[PDB]
Amino acid sequence: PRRNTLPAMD
Amino acid sequence: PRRNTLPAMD
Amino acid sequence: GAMGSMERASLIQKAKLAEQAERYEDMAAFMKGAVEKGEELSCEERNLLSVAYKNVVGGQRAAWRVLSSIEQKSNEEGSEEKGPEVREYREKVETELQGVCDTVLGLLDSHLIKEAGDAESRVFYLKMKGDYYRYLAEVATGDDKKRIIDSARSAYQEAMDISKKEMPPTNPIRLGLALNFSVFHYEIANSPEEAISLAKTTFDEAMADLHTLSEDSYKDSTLIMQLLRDNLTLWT
Amino acid sequence: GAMGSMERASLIQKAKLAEQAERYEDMAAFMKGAVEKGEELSCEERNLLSVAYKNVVGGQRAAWRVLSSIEQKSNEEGSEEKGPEVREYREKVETELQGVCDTVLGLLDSHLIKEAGDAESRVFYLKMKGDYYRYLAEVATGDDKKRIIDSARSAYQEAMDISKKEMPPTNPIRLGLALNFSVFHYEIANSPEEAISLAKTTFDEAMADLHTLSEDSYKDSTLIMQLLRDNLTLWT
Ligand SMILES: [Mg+2]
Ligand SMILES: [Mg+2]
Ligand SMILES: [Mg+2]
Ligand SMILES: [Mg+2]
Repeated sequence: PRRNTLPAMD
Repeated sequence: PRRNTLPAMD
Repeated sequence: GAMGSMERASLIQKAKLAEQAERYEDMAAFMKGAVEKGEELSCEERNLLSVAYKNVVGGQRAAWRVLSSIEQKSNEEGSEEKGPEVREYREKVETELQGVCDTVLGLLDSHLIKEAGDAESRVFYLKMKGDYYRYLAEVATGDDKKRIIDSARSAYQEAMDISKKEMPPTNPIRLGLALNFSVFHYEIANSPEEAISLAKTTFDEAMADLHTLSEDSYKDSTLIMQLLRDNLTLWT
Repeated sequence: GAMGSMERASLIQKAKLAEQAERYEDMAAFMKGAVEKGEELSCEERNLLSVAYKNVVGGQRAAWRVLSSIEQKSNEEGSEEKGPEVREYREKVETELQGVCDTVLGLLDSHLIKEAGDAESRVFYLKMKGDYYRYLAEVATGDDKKRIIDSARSAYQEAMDISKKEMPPTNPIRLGLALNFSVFHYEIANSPEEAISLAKTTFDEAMADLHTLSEDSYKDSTLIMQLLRDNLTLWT
C-alpha cells in the first residue's frame, strides 16, 4: 500500500 | 466480456 | 535504425527490462532493433517481439474503438454538431495504428518469414502476419479492405496448413493460431459458422491429445483450450 | 509548437477525447498547446492540464522505480555482473522523466503563475510547481539535489500561505496541497514528524468546517480527508 498524493493515476 | 485472441495485453 | 549502434544482446536484455517496467513502446523499439541485426530469432526472442508489439497496438486499438464510438454517436439523428475534432483525432490514432502494423509486417517481410525454416518459427511469423493484417482490416473502409482481409486469410491459411502437418494438436502456437483465425472468421470475414466450427474442432482434437502431455505442457494447452471454450460460449 | 496551428477550443476538445481514450501523452501535448496560446486557464482546463501530465509522469515514475530496484539488486554482494544495460536504461527513462518535469515547470513559469491572480488558480499552479520539483527530487543525486528540494519546499510554502489566508479548510485544492506537502516532508525532506503534524492538523480543521458544506462539497472534501487519514494510519 503506497501513501497517497493527488491527483492519482487513472 | 470481449472474445479472446492471443497474446493478450498486460 | 537508432538501435543500429547497440549490441543485439543489450537490445534483448533491455527489451526484458522494458517489459518489467511496462514500457512497451521501448520494448518494441528494442525488439525492432534486434530483428534488424539480421540474425534469426530464438523462441524466447520471438515471444518478446510479439508481446511488445501486441501491447503497443492493443493500446491503439482500445483508443481507436473509444473514438470511433464517440464519432458514431455524433452522427446520430438529433445529435448536436461539434465540428471535425472527433474525426480528426480518430484519424490521427488510426494512422499511428496503421504505421505500427506496417512496421511489424515490414519486419516479417524483411526478412523473418523467408529465413524461418522450422515449423514453430514459420507458423509463429505467419500467425503474426495474419494478426497485423487483421488489425489493419479492423479500421479499413476503402477499396483495399477486401485485399487486406484476403492478405490476413492467406497468411492464416498457410500457417494452418503447416501447423496441421508439423505440430501436435495441443501445441500452444497451433491453438493460439486457431483461436485468432476463428475470431477473424467471426468478426472480420462475416463467417460465424466457420468461426464456431474451427474452434470446436480445434478444442476436440486437443482434448484427445492431452494424455500425451506432461503436467506443464498440460497447463499451457488447457489454458488456451479455455479461451476457445469461452469464445464458443459467447457465440452459441 | 506543433499545436500552434490548432484552435485553442479544438485543443481543449481533443484533450477531453484523449482522456476518454486513455491517451495521456496526446492529452498532455494538447494541453501544452492550449497553454501556449497565452490565455489564462479556466478551472476545468487546469484540471485537464494536471490530470494529463500526472498520468504521463506517473507511468515514468513507476518504470523508474522498477529499474532502480533491479539496478540496486545487481549492486549487491554476490550479485552476478550483467554489464551496463540496467544503468543505461534507468538513465534513459530518468532523462525522459526530467524532460517532462522541466516542460511542466516551463509552462508554470511562462507564464501561468505570474498571470494567476485568484487564490484558487495561483494555489493550484504553485502546488503543481512543488509537485514537479518533488518528482525531480525523487531521482536527484548530485549537487543540485538540495536546491531542487528547496525549490519544492519554497513553492509548497507559498501555496500554503495563500491557501490559509484565502480558502476554507475544506477546499479540495487546499486539502490536496496539504496531502502532497505532507508526503514531501515524509519521504523527500526527511521530516516524518512535520509530515504527521501537517496531516493531522489539516484533517482536524477540515472536520470542523464540514458542517458548512453541501452534500456534494462534503463528498469532495471527505474523499481527500480519507487519503490524509490513510497516510497517517501508514505512518503511525
Ligand atoms: Mg543505436
Ligand atoms: Mg448454424
Ligand atoms: Mg499545429
Ligand atoms: Mg515523535
